[PDB]
Amino acid sequence: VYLDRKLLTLEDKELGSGNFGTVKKGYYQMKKVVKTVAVKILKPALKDELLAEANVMQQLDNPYIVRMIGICEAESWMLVMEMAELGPLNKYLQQNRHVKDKNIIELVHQVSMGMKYLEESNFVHRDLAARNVLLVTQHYAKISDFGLSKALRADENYYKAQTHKWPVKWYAPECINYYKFSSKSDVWSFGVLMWEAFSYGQKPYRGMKGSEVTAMLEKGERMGCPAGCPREMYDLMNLCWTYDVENRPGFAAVELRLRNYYYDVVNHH
Ligand SMILES: Cn1ccc2c(-c3nc4c(-n5cc(N[C@@H]6CCOC[C@@H]6N)cn5)ccnc4[nH]3)cccc21
Repeated sequence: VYLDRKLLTLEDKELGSGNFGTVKKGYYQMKKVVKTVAVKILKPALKDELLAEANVMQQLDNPYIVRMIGICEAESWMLVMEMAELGPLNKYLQQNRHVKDKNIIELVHQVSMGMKYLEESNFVHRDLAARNVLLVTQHYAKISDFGLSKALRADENYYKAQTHKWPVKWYAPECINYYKFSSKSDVWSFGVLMWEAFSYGQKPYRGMKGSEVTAMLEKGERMGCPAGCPREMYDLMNLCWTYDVENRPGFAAVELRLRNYYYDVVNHH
């Protein structure tokens, strides 16, 4: 869990940043090999958030979730993860506009497999967006960014937030109206992630305020079908955006629909 600072080498340049601080590339020296790593470096509330994020990630073991190597307390608090070299999914698709439809289905199906595992494990992600999916290769995606994640109580199917910055354009109506977060609210966010991927990393609800997004959803309106997106995939996005939590599908149903459609496209090609 606790790593040795003497075995960690950090690069000067930063990969990216957030409200927590920066993300940098590094190397962790093992006995016979060296591990390339991605490190979150903090800029009392942020320290507690990083320790809680590390506590969630250490409990997870799935091919489609980023692996945490450990934590280190040096000049600042650090969260060390296994490196996914190609970076965030939204940026990759903005820079590689020729990625084929079959390849987009493959990647979003991998995200649904990671989420099916998280649902089975009774954890809620609470920040599922394309910026938080990292690419190992052009054909292998992993979920990261567990800073808002929660382990559900044994007697409850949801997490209740006490006081509302939130990524509002990815949040379900019950999150906004009742501050209730469940695996089904993560399904709503997964629908927005699908729209971002098929739109090659474009931002959802372009040019709209948070209050204007609420009014749109209340009228029963939803974002349109991205250019070149198959009807079957747009139908699935719309099912993820079921207003009533009770009638919205869970990740077992979403993953099965994606798996069957992916195989249909593979065997047709
Ligand atoms: C531009 N850029 C931004 C990141 C990145 C990387 C890269 N980040 C990695 C990473 N994590 C990055 C975050 N949080 C950041 C916050 C800023 O927005 C993007 C992410 N959501 C959490 N885990 C885990 C494992 N491997 C990673 N590899 C590689 C190459 C380029 C990169």
